[PDB]
Amino acid sequence: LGFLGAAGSTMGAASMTLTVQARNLLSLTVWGIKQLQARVLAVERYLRDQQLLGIWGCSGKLICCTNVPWNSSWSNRNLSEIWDNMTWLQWDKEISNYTQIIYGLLEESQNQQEKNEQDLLALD
Amino acid sequence: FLGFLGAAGSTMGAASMTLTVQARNLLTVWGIKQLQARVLAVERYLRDQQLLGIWGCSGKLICCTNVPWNSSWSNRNLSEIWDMTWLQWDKEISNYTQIIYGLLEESQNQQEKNEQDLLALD
Amino acid sequence: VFLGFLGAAGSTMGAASMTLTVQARNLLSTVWGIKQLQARVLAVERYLRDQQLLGIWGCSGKLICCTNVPWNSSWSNRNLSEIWDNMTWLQWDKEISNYTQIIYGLLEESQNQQEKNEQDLLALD
Amino acid sequence: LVTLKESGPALVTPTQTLTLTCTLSGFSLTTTGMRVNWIRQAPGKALEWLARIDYNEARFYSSSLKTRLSISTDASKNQVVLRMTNMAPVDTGTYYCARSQQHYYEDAYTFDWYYFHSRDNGLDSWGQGVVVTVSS
Amino acid sequence: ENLWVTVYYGVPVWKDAETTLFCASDAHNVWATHACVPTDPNPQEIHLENVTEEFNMWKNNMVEQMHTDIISLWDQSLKPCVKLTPLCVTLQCTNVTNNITDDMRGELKNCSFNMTTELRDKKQKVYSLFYRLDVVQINENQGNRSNNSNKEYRLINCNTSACTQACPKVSFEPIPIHYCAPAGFAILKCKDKKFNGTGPCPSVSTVQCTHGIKPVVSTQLLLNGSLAEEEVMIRSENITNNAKNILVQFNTPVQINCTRPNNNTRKSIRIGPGQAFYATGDIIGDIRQAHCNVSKATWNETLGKVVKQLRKHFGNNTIIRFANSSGGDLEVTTHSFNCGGEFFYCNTSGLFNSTWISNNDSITLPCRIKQIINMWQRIGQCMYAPPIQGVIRCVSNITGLILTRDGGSTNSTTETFRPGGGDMRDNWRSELYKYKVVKIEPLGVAPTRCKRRVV
Amino acid sequence: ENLWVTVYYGVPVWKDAETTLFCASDAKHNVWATHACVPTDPNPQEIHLENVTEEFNMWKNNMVEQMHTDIISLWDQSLKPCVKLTPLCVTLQCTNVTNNITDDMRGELKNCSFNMTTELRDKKQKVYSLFYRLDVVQINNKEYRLINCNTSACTQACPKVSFEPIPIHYCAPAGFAILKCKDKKFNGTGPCPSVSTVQCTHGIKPVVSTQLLLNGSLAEEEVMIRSENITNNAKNILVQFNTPVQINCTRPNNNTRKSIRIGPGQAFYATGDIIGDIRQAHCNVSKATWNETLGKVVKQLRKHFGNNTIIRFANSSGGDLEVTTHSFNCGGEFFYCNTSGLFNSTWISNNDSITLPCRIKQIINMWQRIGQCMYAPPIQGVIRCVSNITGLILTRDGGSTNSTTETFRPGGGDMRDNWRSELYKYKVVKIEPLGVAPTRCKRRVV
Amino acid sequence: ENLWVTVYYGVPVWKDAETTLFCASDAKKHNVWATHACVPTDPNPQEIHLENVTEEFNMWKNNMVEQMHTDIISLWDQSLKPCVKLTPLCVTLQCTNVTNNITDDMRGELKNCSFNMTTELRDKKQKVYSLFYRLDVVQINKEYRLINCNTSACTQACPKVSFEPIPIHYCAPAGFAILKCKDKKFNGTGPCPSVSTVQCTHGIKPVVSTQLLLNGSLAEEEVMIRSENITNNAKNILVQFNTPVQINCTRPNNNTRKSIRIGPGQAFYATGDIIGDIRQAHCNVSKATWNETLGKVVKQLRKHFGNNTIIRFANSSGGDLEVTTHSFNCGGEFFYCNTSGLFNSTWISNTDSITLPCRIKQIINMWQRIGQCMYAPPIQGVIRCVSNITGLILTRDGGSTNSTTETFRPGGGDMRDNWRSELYKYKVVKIEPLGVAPTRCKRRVV
Amino acid sequence: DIVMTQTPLSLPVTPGEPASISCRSSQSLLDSDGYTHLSWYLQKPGQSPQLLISLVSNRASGVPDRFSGSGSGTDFTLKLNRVEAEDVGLYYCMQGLQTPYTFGQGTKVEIK
Ligand SMILES: *[C@@H]1O[C@H](CO)[C@@H](O[C@@H]2O[C@H](CO)[C@@H](O)[C@H](O)[C@H]2NC(C)=O)[C@H](O)[C@H]1NC(C)=O
Ligand SMILES: *[C@@H]1O[C@H](CO)[C@@H](O)[C@H](O)[C@H]1NC(C)=O
Ligand SMILES: *[C@@H]1O[C@H](CO)[C@@H](O)[C@H](O)[C@H]1NC(C)=O
Ligand SMILES: *[C@@H]1O[C@H](CO)[C@@H](O)[C@H](O)[C@H]1NC(C)=O
Repeated sequence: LGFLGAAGSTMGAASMTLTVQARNLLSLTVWGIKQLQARVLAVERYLRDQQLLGIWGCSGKLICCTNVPWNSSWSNRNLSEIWDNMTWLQWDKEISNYTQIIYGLLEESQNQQEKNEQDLLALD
Repeated sequence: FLGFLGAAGSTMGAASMTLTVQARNLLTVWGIKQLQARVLAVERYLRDQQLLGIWGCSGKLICCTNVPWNSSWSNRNLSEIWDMTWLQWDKEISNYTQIIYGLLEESQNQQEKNEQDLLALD
Repeated sequence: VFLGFLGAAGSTMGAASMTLTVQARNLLSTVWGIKQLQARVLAVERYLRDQQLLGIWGCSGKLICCTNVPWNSSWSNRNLSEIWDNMTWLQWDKEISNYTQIIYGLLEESQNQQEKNEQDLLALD
Repeated sequence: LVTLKESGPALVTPTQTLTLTCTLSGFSLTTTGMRVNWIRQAPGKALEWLARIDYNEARFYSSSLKTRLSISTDASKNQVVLRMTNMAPVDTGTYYCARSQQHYYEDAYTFDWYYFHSRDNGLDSWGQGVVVTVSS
Repeated sequence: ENLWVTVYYGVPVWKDAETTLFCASDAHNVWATHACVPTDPNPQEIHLENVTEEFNMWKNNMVEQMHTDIISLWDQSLKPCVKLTPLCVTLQCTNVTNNITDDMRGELKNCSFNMTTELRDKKQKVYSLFYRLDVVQINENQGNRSNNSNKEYRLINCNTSACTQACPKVSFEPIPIHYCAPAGFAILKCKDKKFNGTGPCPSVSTVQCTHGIKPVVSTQLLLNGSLAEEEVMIRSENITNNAKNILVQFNTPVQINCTRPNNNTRKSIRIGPGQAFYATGDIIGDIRQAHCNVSKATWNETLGKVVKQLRKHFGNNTIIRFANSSGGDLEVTTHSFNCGGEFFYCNTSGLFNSTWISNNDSITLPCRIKQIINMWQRIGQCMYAPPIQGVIRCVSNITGLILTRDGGSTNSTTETFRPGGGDMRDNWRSELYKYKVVKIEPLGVAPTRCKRRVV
Repeated sequence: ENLWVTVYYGVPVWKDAETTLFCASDAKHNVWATHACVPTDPNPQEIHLENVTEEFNMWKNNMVEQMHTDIISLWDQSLKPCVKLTPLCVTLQCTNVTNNITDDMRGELKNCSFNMTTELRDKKQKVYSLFYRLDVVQINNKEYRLINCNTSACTQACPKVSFEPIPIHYCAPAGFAILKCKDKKFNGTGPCPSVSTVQCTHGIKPVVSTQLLLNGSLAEEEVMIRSENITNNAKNILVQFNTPVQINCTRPNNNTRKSIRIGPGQAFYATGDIIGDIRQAHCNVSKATWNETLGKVVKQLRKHFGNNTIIRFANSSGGDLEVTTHSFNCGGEFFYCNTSGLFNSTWISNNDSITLPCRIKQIINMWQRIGQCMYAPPIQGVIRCVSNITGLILTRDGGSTNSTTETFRPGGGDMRDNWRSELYKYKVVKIEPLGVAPTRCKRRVV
Repeated sequence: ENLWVTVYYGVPVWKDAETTLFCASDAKKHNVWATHACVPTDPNPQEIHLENVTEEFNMWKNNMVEQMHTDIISLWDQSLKPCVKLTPLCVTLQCTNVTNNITDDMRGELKNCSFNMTTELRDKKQKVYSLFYRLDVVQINKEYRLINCNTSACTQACPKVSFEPIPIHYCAPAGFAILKCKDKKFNGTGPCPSVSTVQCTHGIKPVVSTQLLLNGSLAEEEVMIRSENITNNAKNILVQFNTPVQINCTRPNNNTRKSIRIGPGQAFYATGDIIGDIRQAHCNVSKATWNETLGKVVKQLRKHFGNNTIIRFANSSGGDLEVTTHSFNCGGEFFYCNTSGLFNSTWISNTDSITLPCRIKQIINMWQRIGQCMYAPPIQGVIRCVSNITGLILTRDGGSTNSTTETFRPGGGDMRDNWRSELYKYKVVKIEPLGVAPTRCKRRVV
Repeated sequence: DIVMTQTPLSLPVTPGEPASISCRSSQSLLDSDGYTHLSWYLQKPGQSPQLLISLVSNRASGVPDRFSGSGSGTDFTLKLNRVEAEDVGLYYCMQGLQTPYTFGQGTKVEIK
């Protein structure tokens, strides 16, 4: 419990508590300009991640499912040993250089889904 | 169109219809003062938006969830509640507000796990 | 993303509507420090102004989202095939900027009436 | 060298206005710190300061003889004239003149002429003095 | 129960909080810097009926922010001006007698001192006319200087702080500024005609920005202020306490004509490289004391109205008396204000020289002009006001007074009221009496017969 | 049977607006504060835009004004930590210079002597320095004073920083883009058929020149003429070249820099003595290249005034030396060259280098600022500086009677005209992602 | 049998990054450090322990110490900016030795200097006198001058502000976190098996010293020695004490402070005639507890340098007073103590108080800057302060004695090691809430 | 006026013998700047008075080294190390603190 307290827990156990980490993303002298620049950087980083999530099919969703098939060559692991045996940090260190190719395909998949929904809703 | 914050004295039924005019209105010494005030206003908006976006009302300014309304919170009949005012109603629910927020957060976090487990059956 | 940022500016609106992710992704990216901070804050406020205006409608998290408002024939007065096949997004704005404010105002009352209809609908199940 | 000379009538009748002319040599009263005094001395008695005039026309007189003394000067011929009205026979004695200065110094950083104190700082030179006899 | 919770974003709710209200002007005058955003040409004043808000003064943060902002603006205005550090020299002054009068005998000194030129090695001897309130004798010993003797003087700020001089290209005119609230905050304007200093306002109306607030600076009489609606008002934190200033607001204004009949001349000397000191030149014509004219009948009627309003807070059979200031320095014991770049210090003993029993002509107020002004009760940050060429005239509206109740009496006898005025925040408290900033909370919960549909 | 409005987020729609751009440097102290600037991208790729034309308009964009204010602010901030020359405003006893004074430099250099304070304020010292005639004025052997004594005292330029113009790049922030033109036949204003989008502009040299553009870009096809109103002689004419010519500005005076201790820690770098020979500084430009360049200017300039007209190149119209002479800076020494030998010819309808006498000024007040200013310390040794003449700033005369004899004289109104010749293709713009368009789509309701 | 990538928001994933930390202090007139404008800290800071995670902490590379050094330098310069500059003090002083109740050790340490100083009036001066220490005055050819006269002028510290090291807390901004290593036996580099996150770090006193860590943090269980390279003679090997020893530094001279009107509105606080006898300042350290602490230090050093190897602590190896003497601040005045009496022993295998002479300087260069100095005003009364030393900054000597007779001598002129002895448990990480993981779920088409 | 008292009235001393002339004032002659203003004057028989000491201790230019002065506040003594045959005359004191300046009664010096 508490911010990041679920960092050492498994992937399945840490997925249950995510609001505790999501709420902490906002929270003459040089202190004023320093804290102002830090506040701007923090809100800008939160906005960048929120818009990166919003361009996909997850708008304000923590547990969001996606219809994109998972490539087996990305991890070569099953579902049991990655959700009940490993943590989030160990999972991040395995696909550190495979994140951009997943993020790029997610945007095109959502772009195709949006046009497929728009064209289907226009025919009646 | 009563105008910005013009429905404060009206009842809940009339104030709940024109609340979008208040929702869209939430967005040298003068330079630093203006920059600090603008930063404070921007961070003050996003915080509320996230508390809302955390629940199942990310882009819904009028939404009704499935959390049970504890009578202890108000112990007040429903017909007379809609037609006091929001100013007269906020001072009483103030003590129960944080409890309500926590309940809403928990329910949404579960609902998401339930929909994730529901999509795994097919 | 092969076309790049603003690469579909001179193209037709039909072909440019499938590449709106790059434009939306590029919206965020001492006296010099204070002007840089002012520029960053201005970009943030410009993004929130469009985001909240799109969020008050029924298009909070959708790039291509439709609305329940009948299109006035006097705004365009032409066909539909010639709009999405030869006209560009730049020249279309010059034809709609004269009354875009009224269209935006309509998109607000329609979402308000649809939301109160949904609120009254969710009453027995 | 700086020298001072006084002149006036040696024999002055009673109840007559006495004038004394002092000639300045080697210096001028127009300097930023110069001032000329006037001290009289009775025969076989102590000295008595009568009056003085500064560079900025600041005239100072004695408390007992304020209504009888009158000092003045001009920058044309560089002379100081002291006037004494209603002369008494007890006023017979030697009348001297003196020179004093504020000792203004020039700064090295800025070129302003400063000083440490705003007083006489000793009477440097003295005049020869004339003998004024008040008798009928 | 069939009731469930529903969330509404946009609910109208208020909360007291402190924010940095920004300004707005109708649009060199660097005192306001002219970089502030212009106000809207059509200020929307939305009326908020069926609601009462508890308004309370003397604790509002808008007056404190305005005080700090005007202090910072004054410091920023005096920042690029020329410092008067080399002016601290032995001034060989003397009394002026060129067409002098009986009331102005010794009030003006004809000073002479050494001054620096554009070159450091060369010096110049300039002549200036300083007031008696701006010079202090250095060597007060060695007395009995001839009646017409050059005594040695020095400026008052020489032993406190070598301050700057007000630039002539800027003006100290009270340009009205509107304090606006940022996003997520609102300004509530109490439009009650009979609004009292502390209490729930019946008719409240929100507004995006306040009206034209002229930042006038005064100590005893409120000049160019906002008048009342129909009846004069009197406000105080504790009317039974004699240690609190009794604010008074008028409903009709009294015309006050302040003037300086001396035909002043301004001479500019090169105090240094690129820096110039505007000294006071030779006076043209006769020399007369500056004064202010107040109508006798209008002031008597206004005083009678104030006395009538003072009979309801206390016993109406009590004898209301008006006396002058108790004493102290000229910054508080006299009515200090600015009139066309020249600072006046008027003696208001003639105004508060009457008693009231529960049963055209004009008065002249002698004023003295001072050039060294700390301006904010400071001890090391003053300013030098340069002389203004020609005569000076002013037409103001005394819309209020800052009275101080003199306690210690008993049995409801001889209730006297003396003018006061401590901190400068009391001058702006009579202008921001209708405004109060509030923080809006658009989030709110309520019960309704709903449930999230399982999809 | 009708359409329905459908909103689109992220449409490529632009709107002209003003935005404060941010710097970008290669990060290779500097007078332009390269350390206080965001590093540039290793490869700012361009996005070519097809089937679109943008209406460009020069002399009205806020980029040149923003760059002008940025250059002034950077110049003042980089000069702020330097020492002040306030005690230098004293009486100077100057005499003429000996050691075989030439005829051209006769009376142009003076040997001034003055009293200055050492590290201790209670002690003086008699120091001497060499000051040019343009930096001193007589007081009415004679007494002299600096030309900046009645105005403001000028700070000396810290020898630790250099005056070399480091190329800076201006980029648009989030939500803004800087469109650039790419056609060879680019007019002063009007529509551009080849518009491209790039995140950061190319390397702009912040050079300060008043008469001839130095170290700038070159035209890809031919000499182009740009002006707000070519028929109006009040507006300056901006000319750019396609092939630049080389100028060889040298300072043959081999001087020695002498440090004078004026106070605690602060030092005043004064001109000690001319150990070498004394000669006038000059710039050398080939007569053949200049004649060919002028022959290319008339060919591409007669299209705006006719082929049968006769144009004449004259020298400066007169006024201040800093506005009538070609002013620049090479290695810390500010030059002021007399360009009367260049713009002196007449064109009819159809040993090998030109020397230009240049003056050297130490107390220079750059831009149109009067109060603020700077003292340039003397650079020891022979100064050698070569550069490319990439443009001119001309100005016509009034009257224009009998449609012939059009006299052209060099201009030099403001420094903005230099940066205007470099930022001619770029133009800032504001993008709008909101878009409204109708279609047959209809939102499904519950 | 099918897997689909899903997006999770708010995952507990962090990455190392650099950012600006906040300011936090208690709500308990002025201060040279973080003033009242600093953000107040929370009375109950949250500390969440994290299991199953081994973070790789590494000091001497973290940006926390560099950021603290930069903002401490900025605070010092900002506090000294509005104070009165001592530039007119550069005058010749006719100093003489003091003999009123002099001692055998304080002979010639203080100089009774008299000089001509300007008063409030520009055309008037005064003959004042002041007592200056021998370490801040130098002869010219009886005539002396300040040591900072030939360098940058010093700014007299305002008496309103104080040099008391009020503890501050560096809070991380939103999206970042501070990880604290809970391992008691954790050295400088290595994976910490017990890392616990925290919102804001504990109270870090901004005390600056050169050889002993005054008022520092104590070790949890035993003396720890940290160094980048334990085999290198350089890199400033530092230690940490598990238990503190008391040191009593005092100035027995009953000094007085006199105000001299240096200018209009400026006052130069000088030194008047001291009351009573004179004596040299000293620091008292008990021999028993210091010997026991030194015995723990050799025991903790033998595990790194091998057993049966005799080690020797000796005094500094030369340089200026700032590195050769233990410098610190006690009550407002700056001390410079001869620490040779402490590090003077030879520890052989299988094995009432110490007084340290100190010198007080008024004109100092606190940091490693020549252009910025500050004159500390003399505070009246007897100075006395009791503190705790929790560490030393030792330095080895190169040699080929076959790992025998390892001489350890203090040093460490850098201030960042002092600052790092408190920020070693903390590090800054950047939270990455975006994460991707595969699950058997597909988004339905609607 | 500040009354000045000089003791003794006559000082008969032999040549080569030290002598001292005391002096007092009604009030302290210390100026606000820290300078004590008091001067000594010698009037030879048949000659005008000349300055000897200024500001209590500062000796005049060209005056002999034997003349010296000391004191502070309201007590001032003029110490003479050696009395010569030419030093005979009238010695006068003077205060320069404020106007009018008052002289002492004098001290006649005659050889024994
Ligand atoms: C103390 O820090 C040292 C480094 O100074 C650590 O030494 C490591 O030792 C292992 C032994 O196998 C080497 O492989 C590593 O390369 C060393 N680390 C480094 C960074 O050089 C040592 O582990 C640390 N001790 C503790 C208890 O953490
Ligand atoms: C109002 O509330 C009271 C108390 O719960 C309840 O008894 C009553 O029936 C309610 N009235 C109506 C009209 O619903
Ligand atoms: C010095 O040169 C000036 C002209 O610059 C001339 O007037 C003057 O006579 C010259 N003086 C001498 C001594 O040659
Ligand atoms: C003052 O003390 C120093 C140090 O002991 C000594 O060298 C010097 O001679 C002394 N000077 C006098 C005048 O006693």
